[PDB]
Amino acid sequence: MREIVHIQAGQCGNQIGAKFWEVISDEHGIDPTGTYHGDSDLQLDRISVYYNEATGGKYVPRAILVDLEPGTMDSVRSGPFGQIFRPDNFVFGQSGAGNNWAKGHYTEGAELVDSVLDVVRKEAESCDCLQGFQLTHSLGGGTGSGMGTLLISKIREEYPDRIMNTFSVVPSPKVSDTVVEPYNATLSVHQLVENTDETYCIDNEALYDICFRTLKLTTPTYGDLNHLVSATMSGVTTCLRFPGQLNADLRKLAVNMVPFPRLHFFMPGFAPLTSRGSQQYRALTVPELTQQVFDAKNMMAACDPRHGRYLTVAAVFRGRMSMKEVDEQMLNVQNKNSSYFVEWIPNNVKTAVCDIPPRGLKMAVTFIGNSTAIQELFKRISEQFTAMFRRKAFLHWYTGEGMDEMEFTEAESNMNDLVSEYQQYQDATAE
Amino acid sequence: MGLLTILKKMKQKERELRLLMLGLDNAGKTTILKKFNGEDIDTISPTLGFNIKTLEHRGFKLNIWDVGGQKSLRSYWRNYFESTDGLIWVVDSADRQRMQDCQRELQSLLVEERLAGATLLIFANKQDLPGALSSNAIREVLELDSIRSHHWCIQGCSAVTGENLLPGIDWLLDDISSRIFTAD
Amino acid sequence: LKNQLLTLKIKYPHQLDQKVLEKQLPGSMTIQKVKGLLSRLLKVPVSDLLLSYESPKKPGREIELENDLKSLQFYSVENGDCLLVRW
Amino acid sequence: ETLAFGAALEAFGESAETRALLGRLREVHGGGAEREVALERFRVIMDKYQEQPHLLDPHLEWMMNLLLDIVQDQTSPASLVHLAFKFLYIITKVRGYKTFLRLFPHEVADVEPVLDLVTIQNPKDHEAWETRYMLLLWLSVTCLIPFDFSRLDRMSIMDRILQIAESYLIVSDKARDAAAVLVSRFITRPDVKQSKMAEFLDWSLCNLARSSFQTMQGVITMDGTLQALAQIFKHGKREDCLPYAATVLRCLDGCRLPESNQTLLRKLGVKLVQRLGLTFLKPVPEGVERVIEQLLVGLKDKDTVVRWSAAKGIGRMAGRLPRALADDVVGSVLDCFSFQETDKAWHGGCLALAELGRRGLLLPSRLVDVVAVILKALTYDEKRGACSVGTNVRDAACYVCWAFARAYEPQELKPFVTAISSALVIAAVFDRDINCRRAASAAFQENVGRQGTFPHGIDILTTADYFAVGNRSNCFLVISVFIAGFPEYTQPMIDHLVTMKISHWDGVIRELAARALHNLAQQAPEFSATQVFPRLLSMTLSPDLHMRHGSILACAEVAYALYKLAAQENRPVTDHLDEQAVQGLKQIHQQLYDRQLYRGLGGQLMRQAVCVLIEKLSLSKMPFRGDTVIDGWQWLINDTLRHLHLISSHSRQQMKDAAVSALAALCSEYYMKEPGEADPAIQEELITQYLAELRNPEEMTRCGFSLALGALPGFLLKGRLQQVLTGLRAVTHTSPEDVSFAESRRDGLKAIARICQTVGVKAGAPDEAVCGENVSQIYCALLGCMDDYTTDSRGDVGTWVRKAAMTSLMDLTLLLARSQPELIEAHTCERIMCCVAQQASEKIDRFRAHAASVFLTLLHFDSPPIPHVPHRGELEKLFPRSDVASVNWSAPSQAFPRITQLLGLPTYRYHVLLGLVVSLGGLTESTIRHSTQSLFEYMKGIQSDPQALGSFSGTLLQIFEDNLLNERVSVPLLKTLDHVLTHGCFDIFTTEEDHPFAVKLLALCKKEIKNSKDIQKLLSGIAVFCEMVQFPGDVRRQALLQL
Ligand SMILES: Nc1nc2c(ncn2[C@@H]2O[C@H](COP(=O)(O)OP(=O)(O)OP(=O)(O)O)[C@@H](O)[C@H]2O)c(=O)[nH]1
Ligand SMILES: [Mg+2]
Repeated sequence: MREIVHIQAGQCGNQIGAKFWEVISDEHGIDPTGTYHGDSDLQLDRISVYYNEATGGKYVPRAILVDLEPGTMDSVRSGPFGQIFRPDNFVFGQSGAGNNWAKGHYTEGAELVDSVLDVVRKEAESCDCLQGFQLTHSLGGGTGSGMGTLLISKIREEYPDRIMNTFSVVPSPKVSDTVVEPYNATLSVHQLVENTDETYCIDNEALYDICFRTLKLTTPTYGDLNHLVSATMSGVTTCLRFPGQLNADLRKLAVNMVPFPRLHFFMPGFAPLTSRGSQQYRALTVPELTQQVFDAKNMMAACDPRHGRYLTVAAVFRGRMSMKEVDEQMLNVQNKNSSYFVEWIPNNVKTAVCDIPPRGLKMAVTFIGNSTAIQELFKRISEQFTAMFRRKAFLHWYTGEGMDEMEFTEAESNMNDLVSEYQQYQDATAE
Repeated sequence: MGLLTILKKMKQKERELRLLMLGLDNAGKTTILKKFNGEDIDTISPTLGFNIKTLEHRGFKLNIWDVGGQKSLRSYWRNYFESTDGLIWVVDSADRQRMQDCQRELQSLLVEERLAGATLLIFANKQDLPGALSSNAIREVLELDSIRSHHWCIQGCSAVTGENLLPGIDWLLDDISSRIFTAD
Repeated sequence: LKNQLLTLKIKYPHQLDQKVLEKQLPGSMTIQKVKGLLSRLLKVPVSDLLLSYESPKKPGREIELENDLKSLQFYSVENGDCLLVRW
Repeated sequence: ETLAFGAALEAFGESAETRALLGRLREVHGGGAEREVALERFRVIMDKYQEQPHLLDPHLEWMMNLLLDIVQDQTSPASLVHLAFKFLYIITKVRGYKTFLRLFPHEVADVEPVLDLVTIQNPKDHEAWETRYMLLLWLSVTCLIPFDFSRLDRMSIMDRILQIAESYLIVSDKARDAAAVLVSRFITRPDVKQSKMAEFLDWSLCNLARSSFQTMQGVITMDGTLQALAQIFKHGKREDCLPYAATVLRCLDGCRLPESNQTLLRKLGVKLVQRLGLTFLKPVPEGVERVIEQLLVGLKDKDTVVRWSAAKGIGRMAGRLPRALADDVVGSVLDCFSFQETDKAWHGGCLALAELGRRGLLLPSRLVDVVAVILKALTYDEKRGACSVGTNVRDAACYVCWAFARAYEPQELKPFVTAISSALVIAAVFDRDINCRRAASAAFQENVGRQGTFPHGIDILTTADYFAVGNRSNCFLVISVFIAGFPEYTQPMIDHLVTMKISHWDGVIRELAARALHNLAQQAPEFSATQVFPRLLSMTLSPDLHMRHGSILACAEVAYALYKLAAQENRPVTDHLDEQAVQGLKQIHQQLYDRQLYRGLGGQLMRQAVCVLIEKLSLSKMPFRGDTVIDGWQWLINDTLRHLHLISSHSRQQMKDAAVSALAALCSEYYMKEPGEADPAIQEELITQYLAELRNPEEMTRCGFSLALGALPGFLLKGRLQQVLTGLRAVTHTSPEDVSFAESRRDGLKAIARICQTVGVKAGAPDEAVCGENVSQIYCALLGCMDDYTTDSRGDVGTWVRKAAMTSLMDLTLLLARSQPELIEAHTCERIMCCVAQQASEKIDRFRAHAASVFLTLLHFDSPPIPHVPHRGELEKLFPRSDVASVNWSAPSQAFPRITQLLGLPTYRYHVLLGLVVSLGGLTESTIRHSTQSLFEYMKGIQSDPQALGSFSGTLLQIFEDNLLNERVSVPLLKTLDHVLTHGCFDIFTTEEDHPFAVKLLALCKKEIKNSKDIQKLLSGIAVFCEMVQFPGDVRRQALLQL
């Protein structure tokens, strides 16, 4: 049993984790009481990965809730599926952070890290064969930016033979009007480059542009984006909760999809994109769903993979379809002699077929790729980083707590080196 | 929770403060201490080095941090276990040469921030002597109109008819107690 | 090719004396091609050409067209929309 | 003109916006998105004053007066009531429920409405739990009023309240806390404690006796019962709980709380037994002992909250105990510092001692053991797994020292400070954790400030402050030396550093310790040389690898420091080090090779340590001239340079550089017979062994041997320079055998650069120095490497060779300027400048920045001025001496508008355009947009001029002709043509029919996309053929035919 411990940080992280658990519980067939009620044998063959067995056939969720503010803690606990969570995994503070990386990494963020480790150490002792960990947060505030990286490094040291995957959230000025946000985001990236195995960048600007153009929403709130985020997260973690022909776990996936330790930023995707309404248009076919999931319109990041080079691609289908049809499609589309040939779709794609369809949708495809287009986002962030470091505005807020000015220059140099390495690796052929 | 929460609870319960008092006139500080303790010589005269004393006044545990030097005072400004709540600077009125250094130190120490911060109390001793500047001249020289996030106040004093000093000390306590602690 | 055509109209807020003509451009047409067409069409420099679209399903909202490297299909431009030319 | 008050500003700044948002609530609940927007904005503003909620105290009355007025509306629907209750709950969470609710209406008549809304609450509704959470909290506020409940009279109001409390004390949401607050503030009433208190006690006993720890309901039930009992015992009199303080303990003893898995229940039981013990004593009796025993047992809990609760309980119980019992408890707490205990027990004991010292209930006779336990806790670090544990013990000891300093008087604490001062500064400047060091620094500052009379107290306080301790590297090199400058802080530092850091499980810590030893070694020569050196020589032969890794570092560093001290007095190193140290340092490599410790993954550390040891001993001029140790060192260096592919890539370059430095030091020190000569036999053998390995099929062997040969001194390259030059030139060249060996060729170049920099320029010496007889053979070899464009599965590896070739050319050019500048030709220099401009016109950010820095370096060199520079005046005018650092070449927006201006020069119009073609038709969106926006800024001045446009068209056309059948240049050029033809740049040529330029352009195209299968090439060809229809005549007909 390759168990995985899940950790939630920040308000955004807690909300995303709660929605993800809510989505996966209805798919696995778990009622709010805690027992099982599914009508299939494939829903319990891998239930020991994200859950634990207790007395009476209970399946406790394996997630930890940590924050410096209690408001989020109370909101979730009293939620629809909050009674199943373990009350001992609720570690919160009072003051918070106030959008400051220093207050969350060196001042108030270090007075709770030891308490957090207590829960982790104790939760990993009952696991028979631990595989890795997980963390969902955002790079905007101060709690999930400083305390998050701190706990990440803690796990890296105490447990250097395990796996570390994060689901960071890139902030955007179209949603938040914070000013120091960019700095905190960089300070988090400076540590995520070195202490992360796999990263799934979820750009808020791309989601806002999708909700303001495709879905046509007058005022896209937070839930309109959280729904798509939870749907994408449920689509990605399908190979880790249901078996298939592509037998792999987290270590094999990290080895096959990440060839270079410095290059590990992926771009997720999902099709079709539906809002929170309980409606449906028409059951899309396999080629239409493939073209929708491979198009730049359904990308979760504001980056066009057509201008980059694909490294490792892997798609996961969900529905009542057969592997023979998917193989025939992947073999017919990649033929230039056919009339349905396309160039904006790569060739090296690892296909996978799942039996259980998503909740509310009969057929849906999930896109996972490692395109070299994250350099655009890294340059957009570096633009804001340099347009505020020249005037030294709001820089005393970090130096008045204990931070050093050399950390910002080191982070900028690391970001520039990463951008240059991405630009150098974008041009690569093999003849 | 942790050590910081317990320290904050103890500070709110025992009503402990920390007033960083600076100055070099070695003449205007005696009366200030006399306001904190009925004594006149013991724990009243300023020291050349650095001494930490604790007095009780109006039910407030004032932790006076008397520093003699006026250079690189950022070491006393911040502390891993406790911060500074009040700042009292004593200068000379009939001295326009040593005022630029004090202004530069006050500008380098106090900085802008999001919320409120420590409270400043500028003292002007010896006003009856010829050559002393008024409140407007002191405000224009030190440039206190550009210093935000720190409420300042100029209090004059003299050996004769110095208009006392009770409101200048009462306003500091009223602004400090109404900031961290609650009225009711 | 006919099924991919977008029957959209052209309007000029600055010059209201011109008529609201309607063109049929392909769906995969880039923004740079439309900019070049308008440049010659109005003998106006293409450097200072502003592009926008308004759909009847969403009245009162104007979505601008800044990136020339993209296409009309990426901006959710459907059939029946209008193109605003600002210069 | 005396009392002047500074202008004041209101803390809260959303009063208006907030007032409008609270007033417009009647026109927001109708919509769904408006509700969410209002909720988000309302919360964000509240979160703004979260750190300091006390500033919103005056702004907490008008908001409540507008919210409760809407809640108390008899015509408002349930949706608006829930919306207002959510706002009230958010306000309570931001500020607090112990002060803000003191304003909630508490009048007899109000209690009835308060409970009525309560009986109508639906517990099975996750969308409105805030209403149920705030309703009980508001009902508690009302219970305070002093009025008989009967005055208002299942049937009675008190029975209904008790039933509601019992039903809400077993829920799972947040309401539980509110139910506990209600049952604590209502049961303890004068008219209620006579017929309900004991009744509830029996219910609580039944709940604690029937609930279990396996079920999910039982845990929550026990949690609620414990919270209710604790709150009742806290907010209750002493005479009431007295007749019932033993039954609760007897029932809790049978539940087995410490022998469970729940942490919250354990902490709640600890708090309950602490409050029971506090209530037992008068503000000794049966039961007090067991309570204290449970408190102690809990002091050694795994978690930290239980330890903190037990420490607080012990500190609160030590005050209400007699002298003998307090002394016994203090002794039992101090006895917890045993060797068989864990770090949790030590932390609990430290917290208990801190709680005891905070109240001043510690006898002066126990201070003797307090000092001992403090010294034991300040140095606590046990190895467990990969890292180590015990980082909290140091912080606990620092907090205890701080509390004891702020507790005892300066006279009562005089012998204590003089015994814990040396321990504090040491941890502050040498601890791995920053918090540990900062915590020690604050304690030392407080001790110096409170003691008054202290030596160098301000000297170190100012030098090391809360921020300085921030930089770790400096704490062991800069501040450490300044603190060690005093006689009372030199020997304890070196001893402690050697006994606890040189062997730390972290290699970085060991390197920092080795550097600190060398830095401090000078401040104490005699002691370090006579006492420390024997310990290092004894520890170099230890079975531990890290201890062996670190010790060897110290032996190398100290020896260098001792040599430096004796050289100032002009004495050999044999004065300080005796013959014993010389005999011990001669058998290190031999003993390491006899045990074969260089194998495995642990041999890399030994190979890195021995290399540094040889590098340090070679500069020390040790008397080992003519011994087997030199041959052994040479053999080991050769083996290290040969075996490089086995070592991981993470630590390969460092090992290679260390080996090269050690070889260069040894060849310069121990290989010299006469001043200016060398042993012919050893030199010839080394040359033969080094030139024969340049044909090895392994790339790592060549990469190592190139840097090994590129480090020989000047006298060792006399008469055999041409052979080494030819051997290095034969490697930089490429062949089918070695096409991807990019690294090897780059290493060969560098080596050439280092040799040219070390040897020098002498007149008439081709085989001895580098003059005009062999400068062209190096210039051509360096220029041929600029055309490297090898692409593999890893990416573009030609940049690694191009950067090396540019750096070598930069190091060579200025060399001629200082020595025989005449050697500088005009054509070669012009070609170098053109190549530099081409590499600067690329797309890579770092590569373009480096090329621009190289270009600005040779341009600003005017001592002496470099001759044969085309367009020097124009380049100086466009690139002034003041605009060097103000131009960020890493950003395309601050680089392209300055590079495009080079097209105006007839000399660089070819290479700059060839470089910009690749950037225009590249792949990055931002770079392409920047290049397109920068090209027009220069094209808009040569559009109307026919000659200037024709020259550019001819230049670009020639570029197209020179780069045929090359998809690396042809496709970017086609993309550039497609991006330019759509901008109408070439229109002054559309007036005439069949203009020369198009006739050639169209012809070149019909040859690039012939019998092709590339999709991008076909797309570019179609785009070009569609955009080239603007030329009338036969060109239009040919374009139509091609389409
Ligand atoms: N997609 C998404 N983004 C969110 C959500 N909640 C917050 N954010 C974004 O997260 C960033 C702010 O970070 P927070 O979640 O407030 O961080 P925090 O660490 O809890 O905050 P502090 O402790 O106050 O620093 C902004 O970019 C928000 O727009 C959410 O539910 N979904
Ligand atoms: Mg927050």
